[PDB]
Amino acid sequence: GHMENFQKVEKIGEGTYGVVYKARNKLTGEVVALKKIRLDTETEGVPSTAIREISLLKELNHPNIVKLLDVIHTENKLYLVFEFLHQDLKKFMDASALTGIPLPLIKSYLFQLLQGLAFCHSHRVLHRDLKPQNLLINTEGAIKLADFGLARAFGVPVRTYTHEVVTLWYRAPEILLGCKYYSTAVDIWSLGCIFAEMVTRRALFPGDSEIDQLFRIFRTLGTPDEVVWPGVTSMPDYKPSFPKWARQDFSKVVPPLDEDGRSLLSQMLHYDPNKRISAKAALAHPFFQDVTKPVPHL
Amino acid sequence: PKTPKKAKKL
Amino acid sequence: PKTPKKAKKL
Amino acid sequence: SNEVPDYQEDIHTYLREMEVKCKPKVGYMKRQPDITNSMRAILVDWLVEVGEEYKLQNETLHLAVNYIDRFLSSMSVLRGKLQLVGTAAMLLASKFEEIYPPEVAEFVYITDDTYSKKQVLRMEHLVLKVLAFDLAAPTVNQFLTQYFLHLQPANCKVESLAMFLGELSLIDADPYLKYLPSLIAGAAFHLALYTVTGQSWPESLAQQTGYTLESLKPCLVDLHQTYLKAPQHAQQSIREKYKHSKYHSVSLLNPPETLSV
Ligand SMILES: Nc1ncnc2c1ncn2[C@@H]1O[C@H](COP(=O)(O)OP(=O)(O)O)[C@@H](O)[C@H]1O
Ligand SMILES: [Cl-]
Ligand SMILES: [Mg+2]
Ligand SMILES: [Mg+2]
Repeated sequence: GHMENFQKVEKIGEGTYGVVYKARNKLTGEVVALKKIRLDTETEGVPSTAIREISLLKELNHPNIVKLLDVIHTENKLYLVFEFLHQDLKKFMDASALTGIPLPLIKSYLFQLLQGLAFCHSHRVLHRDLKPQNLLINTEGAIKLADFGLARAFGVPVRTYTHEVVTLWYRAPEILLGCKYYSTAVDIWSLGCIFAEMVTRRALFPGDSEIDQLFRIFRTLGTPDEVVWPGVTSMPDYKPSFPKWARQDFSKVVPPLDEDGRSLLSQMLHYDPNKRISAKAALAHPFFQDVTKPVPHL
Repeated sequence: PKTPKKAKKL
Repeated sequence: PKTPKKAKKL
Repeated sequence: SNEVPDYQEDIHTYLREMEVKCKPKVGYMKRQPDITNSMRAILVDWLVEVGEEYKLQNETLHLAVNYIDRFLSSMSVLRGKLQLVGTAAMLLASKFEEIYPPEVAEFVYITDDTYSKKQVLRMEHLVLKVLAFDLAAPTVNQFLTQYFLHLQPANCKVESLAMFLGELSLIDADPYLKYLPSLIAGAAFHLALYTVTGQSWPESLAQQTGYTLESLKPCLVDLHQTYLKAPQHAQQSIREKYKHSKYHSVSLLNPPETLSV
């Protein structure tokens, strides 16, 4: 319906860009998520983030991507109506921090995230803000990519896009080091971080500044050099004075993971964007041979 | 951290 | 980006 | 970053599917009571100059033209409002495509206060409503970009020339509205390649696109004429733009006399 046909049930989300309510259609009873966007305080019209989010979501019809159901555009207000999902992965991880997420469920979620992401990339969309709070789970075992406010249509080949992309902890090294070009690999990096986070119940690289983030990565994966990453010493923010740390053994990093899991994770956190595994290839990894769709305990 | 914002241009 | 130059009514 | 191989084919296939949906009506101008192809040409040529003033991407220009043709395909517009539609389209294309879109006040300024901020913003709303927010259109630009990958090693002069030819197609609705962006891109690429190196549309592209050099012919004949008559055309913003060394001054190159093809 319209403004008047929705009953607001509660504020369920706040973010950099949107005011989000759980609401119900008074006429059909359907429960939805309402993302409110003020054009007010807006003397520039419809925000580019909303313009990209809406236009890209309309092209992204997939089981593992949140559904945009309606757009209500008025003089002062812009409302995005989404299907409602039970909760985000962040809330689920916190509720699971004591016990842990069962490995079969971690595998199912990653498999589904890769399917959503590979769908995006195949439709020339970069997400650019993959983090647990932007991933939505339902009660039946599904997980979906949400929050396309930072998303972008990309060209082949790629152009220089926005430097300020991705929440810090999930930000890829090519971005931190200041490459002008970046691509699909930045989404894979984020997913790798999220994988490791599900397994260990902790953020993999919780930096508190750009250089702290970069060193946390170096301390874990080893300081990159021209051999593992040709060109790295030429990046705009690279400094020859960076400490040279050695790579840690992954059994020390993600103890609970078997050889296949460690293999896949290492490939998702490859330094060189050109060799970092793609969503599509990741889906073919032996790690997923036995994948099922378990229900989470909510 | 929060989602980052575009640096001001000029 | 922006490097304004001139103003025309068509 | 530099590598693009995994989703390359998927993206090309997807774009080929989008282009036959995000399509404007070939002869929609006959049904406009007050505006003509000549007015459209003047509008686009102006938008080229605007894009230069503000250092907007070529993609942004192609997108704006796409929006304009789709909007005019279903809305009657009086001549005195045509520039307002074009301004709103450029603003929207900028918001979609640019890192730094110019602000609305700046757009009002380059029309020389012909319209108010309120009008531009209200028009933005109307265009969004009429296009149903479907802004992620495929353009001649996107197809060229992919085609360029078949050039090894890369040839910057060929790329600038192809872009130049692609941009000239935007000015004249007759006859270019009747060709899909992928086909225009194909004829442009072949024509640029041929002019600069004497080589022809590659079999690898023919395979990928399904277009043989024969299927390019009709469009290629038109594009060749357009190229030959460019110095004569009433609209000159594109030639001026591509005289710059930024684009290897390709608009100063002489077209080939014949194609023998
Ligand atoms: N469809 C939805 N169903 C349930 N919760 C949602 C939905 N969309 C968003 N949320 C919640 O609202 C929060 C903000 O949503 P998001 O669209 O990511 O806003 P922002 O752009 O402000 O981050 C999310 O972290 C999520 O927890
Ligand atoms: Cl999060
Ligand atoms: Mg979010
Ligand atoms: Mg967001």
